Amino acid sequence: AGLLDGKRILVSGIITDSSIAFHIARVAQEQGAQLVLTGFDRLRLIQRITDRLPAKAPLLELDVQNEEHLASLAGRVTEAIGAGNKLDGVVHSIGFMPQTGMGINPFFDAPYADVSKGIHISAYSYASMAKALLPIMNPGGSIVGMDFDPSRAMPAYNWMTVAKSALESVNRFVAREAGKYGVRSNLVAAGPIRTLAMSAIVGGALGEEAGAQIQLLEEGWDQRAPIGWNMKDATPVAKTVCALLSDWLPATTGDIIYADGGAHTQLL
Amino acid sequence: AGLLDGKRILVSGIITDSSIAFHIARVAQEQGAQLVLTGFDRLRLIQRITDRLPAKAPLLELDVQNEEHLASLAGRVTEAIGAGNKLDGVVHSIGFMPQTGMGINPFFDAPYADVSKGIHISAYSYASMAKALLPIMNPGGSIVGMDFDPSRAMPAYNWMTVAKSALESVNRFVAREAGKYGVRSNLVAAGPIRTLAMSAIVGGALGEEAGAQIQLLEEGWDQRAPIGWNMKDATPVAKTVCALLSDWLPATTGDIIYADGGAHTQLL
Ligand SMILES: NC(=O)c1ccc[n+]([C@@H]2O[C@H](COP(=O)([O-])OP(=O)(O)OC[C@H]3O[C@@H](n4cnc5c(N)ncnc54)[C@H](O)[C@@H]3O)[C@@H](O)[C@H]2O)c1
Ligand SMILES: NC(=O)c1ccc[n+]([C@@H]2O[C@H](COP(=O)([O-])OP(=O)(O)OC[C@H]3O[C@@H](n4cnc5c(N)ncnc54)[C@H](O)[C@@H]3O)[C@@H](O)[C@H]2O)c1
Repeated sequence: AGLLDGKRILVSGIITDSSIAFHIARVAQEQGAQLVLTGFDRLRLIQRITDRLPAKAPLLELDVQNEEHLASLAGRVTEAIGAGNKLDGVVHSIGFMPQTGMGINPFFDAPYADVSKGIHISAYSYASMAKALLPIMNPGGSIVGMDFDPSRAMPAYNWMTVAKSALESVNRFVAREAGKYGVRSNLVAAGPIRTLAMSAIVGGALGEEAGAQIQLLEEGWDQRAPIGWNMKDATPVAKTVCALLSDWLPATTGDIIYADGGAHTQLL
Repeated sequence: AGLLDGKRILVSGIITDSSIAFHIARVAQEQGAQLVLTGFDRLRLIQRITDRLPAKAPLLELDVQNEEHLASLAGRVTEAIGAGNKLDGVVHSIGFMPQTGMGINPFFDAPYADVSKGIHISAYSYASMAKALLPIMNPGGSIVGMDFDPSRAMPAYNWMTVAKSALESVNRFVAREAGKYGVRSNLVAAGPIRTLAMSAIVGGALGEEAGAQIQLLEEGWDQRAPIGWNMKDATPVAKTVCALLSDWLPATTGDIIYADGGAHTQLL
């Protein structure tokens, strides 16, 4: 087969080989997709990493907070997939929040600026990628972003939770605009995954207490999941994003798909 | 009686005599509350207006985006309610979004800056008022903000809907912090009210199309409300905020109370 046979998907947000984008990309490729990657600030590093990928892919630099990068994106993508072709899928796997809006530092103490940097990169950027790529997408195209159920407060993820609730609200508006092009836009809500970043944190980088709390959120997750939750295998999330990028979920947009072991549907 | 007998509530967000804060304030007063008001930029105007209020109240200037105003707030409030006393309620009835993130101008075209100004004043400010006043609140105190169900996209309210979803997420975090002081924090989701601002808009200030859309959202509202919805009487919203400020809803925080005629519970 190739669930994504002959499709053209752009993928963003690869840093290390434990980035969730990294896995989405790998599975996408085993699934016949043909990619184009974007990276942020360590390009040679992302470059080196991305080679272990099952197959080659052009890599474009893109700082989601950069006007030009954005203005030039579609141009650059077409040079690479080559003129005459369009995108079938776009993945927004990116996000960020200053240390101050998140860890240990109390909720009221994060200054708006940091918080705004956060919302800029984490939520607003979904809109900007859309606006930039939509003109080059085929109908039936699919835009997907990564979420973390912000629907109930929790410790430590402070303002980042605020930025995900804002992201979920942007998705519904992006869905309205994308539909005029025949394109879907949805999010995926993942359970906690031991990414590099997370590791450092349960490892005590945002402070001891923050770490202990995450660590506990993490264990509550697998207890509650009727099918369990393994924080060290991003696989089950990759596959979902893949399902969404394909043609099998054709009537769903401005929506959230929970890839979290069923944890959110159980109280305890 | 005096539902709010001998309570001390601070009230913000009065501009004209059609501001929702204006009514909350009036009903609060008929209910025995003793207020302190904050105003923004037209102080003499707010001053003049506030005199028609059923009773006198000190007015303090406060631009929610001003570090000092904020640092000095509690000082100023105590000078006025007078040393030895504390606040029992605080009302956040304020909000704003640049013309560019809202009306007619397409969703993707609002620049982050305007959008950020919006989120600053509209959502983040709930956190900052909290942080500023909590140290002076009595236990059993109640903080309340005004919401507009952002839970499903709609036309024209573009980024302002995004800012309300972010507000609802902040409320849950403010609720976590307030509880350590014995204080509740909730929001109120109102139906559309013919405030000055709104008028101008259904009147075609944000463009014709924006106006026509609101106008229709407005009429869908009363059809759906099993008990109807009158956009020209803010009364039923005042009363609710009042219920929340009192002691009759003592076990509810980080929550949303719908004061919207029951519209949100019906499909059509
Ligand atoms: N790890 C989790 O437990 C978890 C759970 C659910 C959802 N998510 C989301 O998955 C997404 C990917 O996170 P990850 O956990 O794989 O982390 P990750 O740290 O590997 O990747 C996040 C990406 O954001 C990029 N970034 C920061 N600023 C940027 C900018 N200006 N322009 C472009 N890229 C920028 C980084 O290069 C990085 O590739 C995030 O949105 C995260 O919120 C993660
Ligand atoms: N009118 C509606 O149909 C409707 C519906 C539901 C919820 N709400 C909310 O009710 C709240 C009050 O709105 P209103 O409709 O009564 O409008 P209004 O325009 O009379 O008042 C909003 C207030 O925001 C203040 N403002 C702007 N920037 C400020 C700043 N930097 N510092 C302090 N104040 C600032 C203004 O002075 C004004 O008093 C808003 O949050 C609005 O979103 C309104």
